[PDB]
Amino acid sequence: SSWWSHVEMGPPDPILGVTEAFKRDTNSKKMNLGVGAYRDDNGKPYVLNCVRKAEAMIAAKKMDKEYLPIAGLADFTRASAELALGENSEAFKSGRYVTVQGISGTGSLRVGANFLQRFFKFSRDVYLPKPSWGNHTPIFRDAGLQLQAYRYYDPKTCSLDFTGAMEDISKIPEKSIILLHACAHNPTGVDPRQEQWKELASVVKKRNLLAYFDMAYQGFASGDINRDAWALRHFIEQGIDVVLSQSYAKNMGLYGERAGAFTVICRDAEEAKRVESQLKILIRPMYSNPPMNGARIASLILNTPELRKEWLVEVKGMADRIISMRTQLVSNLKKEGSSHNWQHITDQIGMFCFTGLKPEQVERLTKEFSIYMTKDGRISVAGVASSNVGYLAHAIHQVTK
Amino acid sequence: SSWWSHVEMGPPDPILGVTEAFKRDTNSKKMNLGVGAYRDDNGKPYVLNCVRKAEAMIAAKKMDKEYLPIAGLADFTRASAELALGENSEAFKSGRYVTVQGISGTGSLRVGANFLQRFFKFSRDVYLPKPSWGNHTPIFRDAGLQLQAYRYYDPKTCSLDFTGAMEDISKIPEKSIILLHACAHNPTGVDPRQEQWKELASVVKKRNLLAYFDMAYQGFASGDINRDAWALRHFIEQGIDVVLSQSYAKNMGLYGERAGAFTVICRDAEEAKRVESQLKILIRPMYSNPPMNGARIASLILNTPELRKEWLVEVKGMADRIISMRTQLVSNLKKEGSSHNWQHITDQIGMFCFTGLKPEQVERLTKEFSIYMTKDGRISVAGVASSNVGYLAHAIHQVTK
Ligand SMILES: Cc1ncc(COP(=O)(O)O)c(CN[C@@](C)(CC(=O)O)C(=O)O)c1O
Ligand SMILES: Cc1ncc(COP(=O)(O)O)c(CN[C@@](C)(CC(=O)O)C(=O)O)c1O
Repeated sequence: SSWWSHVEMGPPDPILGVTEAFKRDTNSKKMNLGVGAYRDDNGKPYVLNCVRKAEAMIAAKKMDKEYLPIAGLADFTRASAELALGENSEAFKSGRYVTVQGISGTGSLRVGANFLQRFFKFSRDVYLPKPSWGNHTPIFRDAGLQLQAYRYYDPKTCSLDFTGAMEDISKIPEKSIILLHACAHNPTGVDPRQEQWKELASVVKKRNLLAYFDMAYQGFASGDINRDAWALRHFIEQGIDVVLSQSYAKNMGLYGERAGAFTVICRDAEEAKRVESQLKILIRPMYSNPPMNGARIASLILNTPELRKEWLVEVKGMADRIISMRTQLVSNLKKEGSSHNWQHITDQIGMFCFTGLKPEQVERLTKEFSIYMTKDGRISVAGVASSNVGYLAHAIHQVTK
Repeated sequence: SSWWSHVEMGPPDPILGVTEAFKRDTNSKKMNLGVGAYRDDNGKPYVLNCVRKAEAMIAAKKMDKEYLPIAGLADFTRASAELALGENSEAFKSGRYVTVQGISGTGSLRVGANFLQRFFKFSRDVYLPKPSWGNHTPIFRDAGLQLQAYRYYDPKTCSLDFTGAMEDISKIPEKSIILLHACAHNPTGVDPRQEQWKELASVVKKRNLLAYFDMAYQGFASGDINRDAWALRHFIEQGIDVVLSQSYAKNMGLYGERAGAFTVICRDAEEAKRVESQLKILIRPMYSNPPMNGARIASLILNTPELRKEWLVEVKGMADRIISMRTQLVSNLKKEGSSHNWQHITDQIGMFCFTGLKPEQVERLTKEFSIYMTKDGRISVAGVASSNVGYLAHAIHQVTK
């Protein structure tokens, strides 16, 4: 008997653990369709051109490695709020906001919750869609907040259950926290329509709840970053002071570098200064200050007219590609002879596809086809190549035949 | 009344906030000697040569930016452990340890604090030395632990109060936690001498305390890495299963990059595997995975023979230079006519000087000389330049006259 004898072995991550299990498979035809990591048409990681360019300038400017402020890189931060909010935003213009650099999306979401457990006097509950990204549960629970749920998807229909959502939401106690996916919901691949959003904003505004936005995919729903912040902006413009988390891990391909942020919309700029000091007090004892490499890069790209230009054209490129993957998939499905309707493949948006497959099926994929996915039927359509789509379609078809 | 009306204004950080205040001083003669960051002789940041080289390799290698495992870059993680434990180390040759990449020493420290709060079922108390680095308090507290203290420095003599330490130490309830700075005790600069250290070990082992070592300055206390970890290694050799955080921020100047780790010393490798399992689960909903640049760099260096050579050498030169500043600083104070005994400056080791100055002096230093330092009297001797030690001498003296 020592110190950690009583420590159990916990199981691998639902999402991240799949990469592990993949990594160990010997088959030449493996497919990593678990984590949402974008592949090129060659089946290779893709590091944006504007990111490669961005580095080079960093390299060439012979930059120091001194410590950032608790809050991050002022140019990154500001540009982040601006990307989310928009330049003509009142929010932004009056600077009634506070942006804090963070360890990518997760790091932001966490910091946010931490902030919430401290300061959000009103409630301890956080409502999340049914379903939602695996990770949101732990993040919030570990932060010391309660979790709840609101209806969201209809597996029967392979679409949004707006009637249900509305019921639920409408019954959420006043001043509670409600998590909303800004765009390209994970893992569904379905977002409310502009009209439905307007509705939610009504209810949310009426019942006076807290709207926490998780935006890990700006530009990946529509391929437009603007279009993509529509709902988040509307809410703001409707008068609802939201809090939000942003990740550049995917839209800018800075997965490993960890560039993200956490934002709080306040009444006044004073309020902001205040909320800021608290968040610094909160981060410091968590990791002191944030990683500088990705922030620099992003900072550089958002703030340089020519890289921001190049950036958008590259973002559209990846969505387009994901698009061409859904398509071709569905096609290879029919050509394999699939009896079933795979419409939801092309109708869903984002990186994934929530196909409806059952567990043995997933099992089957892995085991016979060395096709990696989450046990929920969710594949990562972005990790598919022109070179492997027929195989997957094959495999999906057989295990489903 | 809004959501955040009750959010008060929080104070600036006792260490990091200084850097803020300096930033806003226009005096052409300002000196920031608050946080422990190394400057060259010209009073400028120093990017290790070895680091510029590793950089350029990562570059020419054309690497991806894909997510790193939840526990980090294996190669960095391995090297860290080896650096700390030594290559002949049983604990290391047998694999009874678990290192995980963290967000610098601070993150590392927090993860271990979180793990402890979770799995250390025998005690909630954390014993810190008097005095200790300011951030230790909050990290421990924010994690759900209780803080306690033990005697350490005796300001009347400007040295370790080994007597009281042993006393205190000897009375600590069994199975409690004991924080020990591996070397270059921040902010004191007074470390136990080997023999004393032998005597601490015995009391630690006898009362059965869990020893958590803070290892942020390897190679800054003696210029020697191995000699610097003597204590740590001794502890473990006597069979004391420690927990430990490590930073490469200083020692490799990767401040901003956020590069460190947290190691748990297990009974066996199985135990070790279990513990890790739990670590990941603890880290996943915090930040998901850690930031890759710092680790690529430290890894490339720690593992590429020539780079190691180079690195070590650069560590000597930095330690050497600090020493000369101390020496020069003391002399200048005499050349200016100081009556007081400044021996301590030279006696102390590491990055700072715990000069004894009282609050009002610190004030004057700020106000009239625009000389920045923590209010405890702590100046960072690593931040003095050939070109300003004079000035400093001058100022310290006038305020002291
Ligand atoms: C809804 C959602 N929020 C936040 C994040 C934060 O990720 P970050 O910390 O790396 O920026 C992701 C990433 N989701 C991925 C693609 C990866 C992951 O699980 O972390 C996923 O596979 O679902 C996400 O899908
Ligand atoms: C004892 C000790 N531990 C851990 C750290 C953490 O540094 P890291 O989180 O970047 O890896 C520091 C840093 N001490 C500094 C240099 C910086 C600080 O206050 O955070 C100091 O000024 O004392 C330290 O002095």
